[PDB]
Amino acid sequence: DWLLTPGPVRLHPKALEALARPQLHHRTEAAREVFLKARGLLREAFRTEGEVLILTGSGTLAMEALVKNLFAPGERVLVPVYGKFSERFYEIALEAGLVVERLDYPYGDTPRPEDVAKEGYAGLLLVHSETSTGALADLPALARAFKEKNPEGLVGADMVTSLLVGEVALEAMGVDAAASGSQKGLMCPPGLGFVALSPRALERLKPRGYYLDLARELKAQKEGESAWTPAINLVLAVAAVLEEVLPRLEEHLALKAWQNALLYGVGEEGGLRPVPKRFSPAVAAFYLPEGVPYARVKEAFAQRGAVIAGGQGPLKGKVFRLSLMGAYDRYEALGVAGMFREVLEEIL
Amino acid sequence: DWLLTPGPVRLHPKALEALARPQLHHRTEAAREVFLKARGLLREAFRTEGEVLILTGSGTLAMEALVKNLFAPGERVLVPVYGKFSERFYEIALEAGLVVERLDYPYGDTPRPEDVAKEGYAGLLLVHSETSTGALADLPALARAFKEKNPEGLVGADMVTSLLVGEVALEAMGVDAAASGSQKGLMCPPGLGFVALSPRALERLKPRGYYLDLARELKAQKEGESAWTPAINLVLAVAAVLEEVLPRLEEHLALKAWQNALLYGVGEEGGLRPVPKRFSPAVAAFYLPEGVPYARVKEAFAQRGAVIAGGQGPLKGKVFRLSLMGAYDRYEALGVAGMFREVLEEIL
Repeated sequence: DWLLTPGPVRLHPKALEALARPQLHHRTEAAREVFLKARGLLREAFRTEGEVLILTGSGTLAMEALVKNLFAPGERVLVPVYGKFSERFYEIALEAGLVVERLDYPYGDTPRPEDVAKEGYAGLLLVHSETSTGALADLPALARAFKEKNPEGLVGADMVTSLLVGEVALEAMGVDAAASGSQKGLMCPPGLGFVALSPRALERLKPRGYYLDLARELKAQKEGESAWTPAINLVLAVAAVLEEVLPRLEEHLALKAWQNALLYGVGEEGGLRPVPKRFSPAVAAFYLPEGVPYARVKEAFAQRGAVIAGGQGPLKGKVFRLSLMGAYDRYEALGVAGMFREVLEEIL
Repeated sequence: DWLLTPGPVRLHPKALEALARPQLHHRTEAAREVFLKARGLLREAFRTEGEVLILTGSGTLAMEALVKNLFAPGERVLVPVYGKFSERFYEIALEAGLVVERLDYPYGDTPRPEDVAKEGYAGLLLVHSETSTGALADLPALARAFKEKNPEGLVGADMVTSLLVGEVALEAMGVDAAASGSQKGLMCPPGLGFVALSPRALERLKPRGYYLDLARELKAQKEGESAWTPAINLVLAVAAVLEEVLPRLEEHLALKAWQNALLYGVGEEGGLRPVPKRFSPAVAAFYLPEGVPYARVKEAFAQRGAVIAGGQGPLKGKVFRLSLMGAYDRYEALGVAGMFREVLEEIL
C-alpha cells in the first residue's frame, strides 16, 4: 500500500520494531533514559541550546501549549494567514485571549518581510511549512524584519512539516519557540507533540493552563519523567528514528528535497501548475487540469494502491497533494514517479 | 517482565498485533469505520445511550475536558478528596475557574452519601476507583443523594480504573459524564483518553477551550472523524480488545475481581494491613510492615523480575501496591501469588 499523504506517513522500519516491544512503565530507570535521550536528540534536531518538551497529544496541542505558555491574555500578536494551519494558529491565539492582528494572503502565497515589520507587538506566529498549500515561508527573513521593530518580541513557529524534512533552527533563525509532531517528517505514528523553547523563551515563560502547563512539564522532563503518563511506546519510536537519522541528517534532508523535486518535475512535465511559489520539501501541490475532478485523480491512484490528499478551504476540489515525506528511499521514489506518469497518461 | 503496576499495564496480545499493522490514513474509509467501531464499543462498555469521545492524550486530558465542557466559570462544584486522583480533580476544577468546596477524607476512605447531600451546587465530581489508595466509591448512592438536593446538578466521574475492571454505567448509576484512559483496564498503551457523555449531559454542553472543545469533536466524531489527527494506531488496539472482551464481560470482571482478591488474601495471611475499607478490583494496596522500608519491598520484587508501585502524598513511603489489572490469566495470577509469598518470607 502506497501512502502518499503528508501525514500520517509511511512508518520507518525502526518505529514498528519499537512498537512491538513489551509495555514499559514510565517511571522505571529504562523509561527515564529513553525519555531523556529522546529529549536530547530532539534538542539536536531543532538546533537549539534550549529545551524540547514531549507532550502526549497531536501537533495542534503543541501549538496551543506554545501560545498559552509564552503569551498572557491581552497581549498583542501578529498572525499571518496563508493556509489551513496558519489559519489554525490564528484561532488558537484568539481562544487564548490575545489581541490578534490578522494578515491575509491567497492560499499558495507566503508573508512579505515588510508586512511583518510593524511596531507594537509582543509576538509573531508563523507557519514554516504550510502543508495545506505546499508553501515554505522565509522564516529567517520574517523573524528578522519583525525583531527590528519589536526587540523584546517573541517569534513562534509551526515546524510540524519542516522538522526532519527541511533545514530547521531555533535561535539561529531568529525563532524563539517552535512546535512539531510525530506523524510527519519523523515517520512515527501520530500521538506526540513537541515544543522547542530557546533559552530566550525559557526566560519569558508565562506558565498557564493545566494539562498543557509547560512549567509543570519542564520540572518533570528535566529528570526524564513527565507531568502525566506519556505515550512512552511512541517515545521509544521517536528515539529510535532520530538515532538512525541524525548522524546522516544532511544526507536525509537532501534525499527529501530530491524526492519532492522529482514529484514536481513529473507533474510539470505533464503540464500541471504548482500551487505555491516557494516549495516546501514536505509535499507537492498541483492544480487539477481543466475539466478533470478530484475524484478521478483520487480513483486513478487508488486503483494503483495509493492514497493521496486533496485541497482544503478555497482549494477544496481545485487541487491534489502528493507526498514522499514518509519512509521511502531513492528507488521507491522513482517507483512513485512511474506511478504518477501512469495516472497522468490515463487522466490526460 | 512482570509488570504489576496499576497503569501502564501488561498488554493484551490483540493490542500488539494491532500496533504491528502498517500506518493507516485517518481520512480513509477504512479508518472511519474502525473509529466508528471503537465509538460504538466504548458506548457499550460505558453502558450509555449517549456518546463517547476519543481524545488523543492521557487520562488527565479527558478529566479536564469533562470539567471544562460541562461547567462554566464561576459555577459551584463539590469535590470530595480522598486520594491522589480526587485530589487531582480538585486542582482541575480550580484551574477551570470554578468555586470549589473541598471535603477532605483520610487516604483509604470514601465519601458518605450524607456528606454530599448539599443543596446549592451545580455539580459533583467523583473518582470511582481511587487508584492511589485502592478505594472504591459507592457511585450510585453518592450520585442520587446529591441529585435529591440538586435536581439540576451534574455528576462527573473518573472511571479510569473502573472501566473494564468493575461494573460501570452512566445514566443507570446517576452519572452524567465520565472519563477514562487506555492504559488501565483496557490493556492498551498510554495515549488515549475517553469522555463519555449521557444524553442528559449532551444537552447541557458548555463548549469551551480549543484542542479540548468537545463541541467540534462531537461534530466530527459523529461521522467517524476527529477534530485533529487521532492516534489511529491506538484506536485500532482499543477496538480489537473491546471486540474480544465485551462478549465475555461478566467473565472478565469476575476474573479481575478474583485476581485482586487473591493478592489481598496473600498479604493478609502474611500479616499486612489493607489501606482501603471499600475494595476496588483495580489494585491491592498494603501498609508497609513496621521497620521495613519501601525500597526493601521494591527491590525484593525487582530481583524476581517484577515492577511494583509505591505510595503518593501522605502515603509516600508508607505503602506499596500490586495490580493484576493487565493481561494475565488465572494461572499467571497464581504465579504472582507465589512470588508475593516469597517476598513476604524474605522481608519478614
